[PDB]
Amino acid sequence: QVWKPYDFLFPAGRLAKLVKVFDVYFKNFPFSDLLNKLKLTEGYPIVNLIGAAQSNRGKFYAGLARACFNSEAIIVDSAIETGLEPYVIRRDLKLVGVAPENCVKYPKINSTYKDPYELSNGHTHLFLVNDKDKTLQWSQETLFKIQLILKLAEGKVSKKGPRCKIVNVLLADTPNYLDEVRLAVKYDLPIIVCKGSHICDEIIKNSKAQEEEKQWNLVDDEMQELLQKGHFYMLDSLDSEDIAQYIHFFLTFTPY
Amino acid sequence: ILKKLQEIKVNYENREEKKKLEVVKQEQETQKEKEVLRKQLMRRSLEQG
Repeated sequence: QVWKPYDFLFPAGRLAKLVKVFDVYFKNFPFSDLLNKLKLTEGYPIVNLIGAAQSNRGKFYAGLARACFNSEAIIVDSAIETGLEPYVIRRDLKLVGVAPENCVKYPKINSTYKDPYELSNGHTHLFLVNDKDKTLQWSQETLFKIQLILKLAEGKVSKKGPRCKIVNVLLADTPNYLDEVRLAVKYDLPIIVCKGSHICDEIIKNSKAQEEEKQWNLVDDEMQELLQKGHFYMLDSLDSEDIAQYIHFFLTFTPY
Repeated sequence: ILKKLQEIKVNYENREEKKKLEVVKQEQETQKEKEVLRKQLMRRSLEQG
């Protein structure tokens, strides 16, 4: 058995579905059977958060959650606390976390100290991925995360229709964003670069600068090449209404 | 009469045997209940944190 589903109860929190994947490199992973068992069988619009971690973006996440609610979109992140959780819980949004099982901790009952890599309350579905040797690190789950996103957007094969729209939101609050951006560009997916992280602020600043004035101090050369090849959209706002308008636009229309 | 005396002896022994076993059985039954209760308690204390 390549995967096993569980009911996961967050301490003082919601009941989630937790799926352990025992081999992330398994050829032809049975996503159809997995998603049928989770009742995730419709095609859903997807908002994928790239490099999501704990950040001071509170009102921005309220706008993002509103746009996802109005579009019936599933949010996909890295299963750790981001500050989106209160808005997701209140609106009954589907929040899907994908993480390596070895890189995350299970929440402790009545713990006075939250670990920054603890699974956050608000996730409705958790995908904990492993290799055979249980040595998986951050970025190695990224291929599984994108394949899951593509299958969630396609839904059941019997629905003859185009897949639902997928938008990526580059937060870059963690340094491990590069592999996920590389895969998003490879699948021709739109990427919203959101203000608030040092990496995103540098990208936005350099997008407005003339070529001769561009200074890259934090962004790797590979990311600079990806910015020319991919569909990147700069959001120089932390306003809840501006992110909601961007997400709603990209979930409804493809501008390229 | 010898047969009747032997029946009376066997009935006395059987009545004596029939008391104590029931008492021991009640104590054995008396445990198990604590384990079931304690398992329910532990599950619910875990749910309540």
